[PDB]
Amino acid sequence: SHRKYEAPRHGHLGFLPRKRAASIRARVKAFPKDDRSKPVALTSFLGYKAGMTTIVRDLDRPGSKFHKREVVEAVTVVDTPPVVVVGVVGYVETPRGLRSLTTVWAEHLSDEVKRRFYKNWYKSKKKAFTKYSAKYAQDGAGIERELARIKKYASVVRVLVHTQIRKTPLAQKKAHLAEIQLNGGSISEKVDWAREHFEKTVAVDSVFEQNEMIDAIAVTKGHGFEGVTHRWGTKKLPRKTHRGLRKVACIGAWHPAHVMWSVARAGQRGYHSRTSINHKIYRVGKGDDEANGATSFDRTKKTITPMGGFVHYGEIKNDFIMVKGCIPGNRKRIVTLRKSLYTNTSRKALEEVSLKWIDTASKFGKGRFQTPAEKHAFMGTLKKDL
Amino acid sequence: MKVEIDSFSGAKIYPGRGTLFVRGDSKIFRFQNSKSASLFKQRKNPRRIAWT
Amino acid sequence: SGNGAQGTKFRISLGLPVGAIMNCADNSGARNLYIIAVKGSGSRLNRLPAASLGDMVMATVKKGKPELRKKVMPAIVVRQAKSWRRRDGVFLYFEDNAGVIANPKGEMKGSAITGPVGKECADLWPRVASNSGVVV
RNA sequence: GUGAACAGCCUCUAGUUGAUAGAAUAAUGUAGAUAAGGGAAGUCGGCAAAAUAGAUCCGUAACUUCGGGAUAAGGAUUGGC
RNA sequence: CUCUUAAGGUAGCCAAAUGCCUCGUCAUCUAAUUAGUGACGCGCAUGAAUGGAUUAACGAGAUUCCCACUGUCCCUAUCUA
RNA sequence: GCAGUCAAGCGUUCAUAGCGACAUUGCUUUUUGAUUCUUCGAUGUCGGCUCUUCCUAUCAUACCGAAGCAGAAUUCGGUAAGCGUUGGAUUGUUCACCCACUAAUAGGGAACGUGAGCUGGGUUUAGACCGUCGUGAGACAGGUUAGUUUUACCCUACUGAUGAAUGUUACCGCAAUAGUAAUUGAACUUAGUACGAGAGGAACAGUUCAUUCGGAUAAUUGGUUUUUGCGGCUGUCUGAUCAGGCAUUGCCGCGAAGCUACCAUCCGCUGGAUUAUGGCUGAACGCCUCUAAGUCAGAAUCCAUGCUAGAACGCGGUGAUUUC
Repeated sequence: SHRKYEAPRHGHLGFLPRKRAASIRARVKAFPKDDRSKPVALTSFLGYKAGMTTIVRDLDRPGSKFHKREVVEAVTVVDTPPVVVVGVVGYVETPRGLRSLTTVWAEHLSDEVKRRFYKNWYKSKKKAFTKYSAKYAQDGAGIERELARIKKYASVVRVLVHTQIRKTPLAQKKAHLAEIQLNGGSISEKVDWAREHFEKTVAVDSVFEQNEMIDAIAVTKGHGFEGVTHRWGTKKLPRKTHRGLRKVACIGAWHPAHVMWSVARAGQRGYHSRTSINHKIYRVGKGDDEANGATSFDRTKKTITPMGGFVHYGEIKNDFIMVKGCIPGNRKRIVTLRKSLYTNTSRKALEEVSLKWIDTASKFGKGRFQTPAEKHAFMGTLKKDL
Repeated sequence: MKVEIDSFSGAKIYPGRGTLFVRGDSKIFRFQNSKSASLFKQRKNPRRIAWT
Repeated sequence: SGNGAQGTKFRISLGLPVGAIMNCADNSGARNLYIIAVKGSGSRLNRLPAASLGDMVMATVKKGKPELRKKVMPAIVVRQAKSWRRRDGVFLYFEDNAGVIANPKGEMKGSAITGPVGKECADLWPRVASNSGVVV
């Protein structure tokens, strides 16, 4: 009645309500400011988070105790095969908000995506875009018209792309489909680029580059129904308390005579949407490269995949993004990697990294070896073999 | 970047792995994991632990 | 850390909450240092203030020369048993907690330190570095 | 049988297998455990927990109604062959 | 020497489970003690089988500290039924 | 308790930098009284713990105007409640008092917030000792010790979770409304510089770190162990061996995975418009004047960007739409 001692409230009221996300694919809610002066290009990319490993590198940061010295950092690797372009959607400005006027799709869609439009594929007749396809029959018009409508009206333009989830260890056959804003220049140029890419493929190395700071958008890992203590970091009550002690003791004063939206309560924890910013690209992997995991210092032939394989994920056989630190969501989960809404100049953000070594030991226990070759060298001959 | 060796097991220690103890004299010890670390604490003898 | 310090100290894990008693590693005649405050340190309802390698603490001497007891003096933490992680990825730790009596400017009361002494402490405090034997 | 033992633990004779059941394994509980570093800073208060513990050999203060205090305290030892 | 009303607190003990003032004053223990202990005593209102003082042993009694111990706490996590 | 008006006086000189007597106008309702309106077929005391929110008479932090402002330090004052406001010793305490850290350790409200939320130390039943009082039974707003803390499954609120009906079903989207977040310190350098007789002694820009908070995450390190996963051990039972049972998970060492910790690591955006205030042009008033008209700069403020939900009676674009 004036709280005896003062403390900060538990938890952030800007991340309410703490409910399950609508979709498991978190929504890109903002794309970068468009600079229509430069080449048409994608502003985000879709991938699957595969696991984390460890890096070594010299730091470059004059004035730091750790300048010109080796530091060792957690990284996370996200499996990033090429994305296929299959549509363009045009948006108009209105006094009520951005609104979509049409979507024009590609003549041919793969099963991977088509499957996204069904709940019972095994037994459907797979009629998905079968009448739409015929719009291509006519030398162009129906399609060529709608393209023209987007050129004429339309204020922002997004492509529709999907993951090639089959190129990935996942059991799931259904691919993930998303709109991604086209930021390169000019509405007309945008739709042509889009037209030209229909059914074609786009790789990450045409979106993102080493040292870039990028944002990650993903639904957070679920945890089911949580109590107040772990959900909000409320303080345990004393051992002595009757009727349990993972609670908050006082849910409210007498007036307002209503439990209030700001007190902590049990309920869902996890499976929330997070846009996490400022994650520096430390590697852009090529899938064709059998030395993915190597360095100009660690010259050995090895791929990024850990001995044993990424736990609970499998192998990395495609292009990949390696990002410093960590990212929301869990292994297997779809992630959108978005580019920065701003021009960071951090010095931390401008630093150019070069890896020196990338861990590759088994993450399935205290792994002591990077490559099968190294293991055999150390152990010598066993009772299997030879 | 250097690979240290586990001073109980002779095991390769890559950067970040295990722990480093610094004794009273100042003899530095490095373990590759918490197993060698523990056997060291129990005053086990590497020469009698067969996997070393 | 404290004030008198030359430089900054990257965060190191806390091992010594107020009430902790550490070995006194100088030749001042104190045997213990008992920590009553940590010079660094901000506030959180119920959080005990706690020190770590290179922090200046305020202490009293529980065991040791009478002329040196029953009073608060600054000390500096030079070894901690609680493990901590360095920017180069190594998690290390010492075999005991140990400190050295100092004045508020960082000058050490004693003139020798017994045991090794972690670099982080050494870097923050020249006069300790000076009197140190092995460092890390 | 173990062991100092009518203890505890396992067994033979005899007797039971009866006290709604199925599927899950959220919160919060009730009962049972463990925790890096610190060590009572928690609290009206060490409440609750933890630590000690059998035996053999050594050793054992003040005080005292000379009976005690005293397993004071503090230590070494302990399997198998 | 005197008054009330018969006498006028001896031996002891004491801020005591009896002291208002009062968290008394001094000393001790602590970084710090309305706590503890040793002292002091014109003691509101200690005091002699309405028993006073001392006291070894004993105490699921009240109280203070120290070692050991520790999730009491810093600051919470995890597991079983 | 808090704030004014007058200005005799203080303030070397000087009423008003900072203060301010005699008097005098007020404000507040966390003081204490006064009252006795509600409740005596019941509204569960004090303190603490926990947690949310509000006030501003602002302690810190942002930007300013004053000074008996040289510098440093302070003090008065404005816009400010955006954001913090602590760790201990003694006491049941609120209060009080010391130690100690700190940017600072402001003051208050919400049935003197908060007991089907806890605790039960104090108060205030019945046991009991003492002192005072009383012939006594007993009494004491005196000391002392021991003294059972009940119920939610209903409504609502709050947290989260499904969901009928708008041809059907699916995919991609909009964004009204509501929420919203970051915080504070130090070091290097500026600089032993500006200022100063000296003693002393700043700041802006730039750099590296840290505090409090928040959101994730599990490479690593650490914790957990019915992986009853491998091994070791006691006692018994299966004639022995092999291999096993029982000992409420028998015990011990290691122990993958999962979970998880400022005990671990990563991440926490940038535009506008304003307040105070300082000014420009400028009358009123041929002078003057930041103000009347007009106008520049301007804060931890506000509004957007960004971030979280997405109206289950707000909406767009798109695919496929039944012969058995």
